[PDB]
Amino acid sequence: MLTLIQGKKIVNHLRSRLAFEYNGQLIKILSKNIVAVGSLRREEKMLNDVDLLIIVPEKKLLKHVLPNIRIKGLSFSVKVCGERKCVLFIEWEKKTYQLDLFTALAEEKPYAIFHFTGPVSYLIRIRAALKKKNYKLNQYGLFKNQTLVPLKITTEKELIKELGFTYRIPKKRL
Repeated sequence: MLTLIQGKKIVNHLRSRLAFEYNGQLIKILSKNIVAVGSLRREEKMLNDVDLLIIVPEKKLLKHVLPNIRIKGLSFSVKVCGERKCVLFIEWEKKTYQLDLFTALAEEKPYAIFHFTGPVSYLIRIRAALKKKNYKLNQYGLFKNQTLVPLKITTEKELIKELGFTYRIPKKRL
């Protein structure tokens, strides 16, 4: 549908035009909390849809960016995807595409980026892998016998060593 260039051009502008409506007020967001997922992180050439990751550093703003969040006067449709995911239908050049954005906590930063950069297949392969050790890896942390355990990392390469795994690339899969 869209090429690597397209998705890059839009997101580049879109991450500088993004904002959210808090308490009725308008609050712009900075690209610092906006990462382009999909062909951009998978190093592909032509995607089918564009994914986007937005991290929030507050235990408030994390859920207050959820009510109203969007661009300034554009053609989009805000719908709910799954349980916690969100999807928007934007229109460009008289065409309509699907935008899937994901908002998470700063503490989940390494967990989320890794999750969205690697192949789902590998992720489960890792899920069970951890269960075998009596561990459940979720986006909110690590569950040990129903006991949630927090993380002590914030880097993509720190998370892998903290987990005891090697960094993988979607390009090769698993």
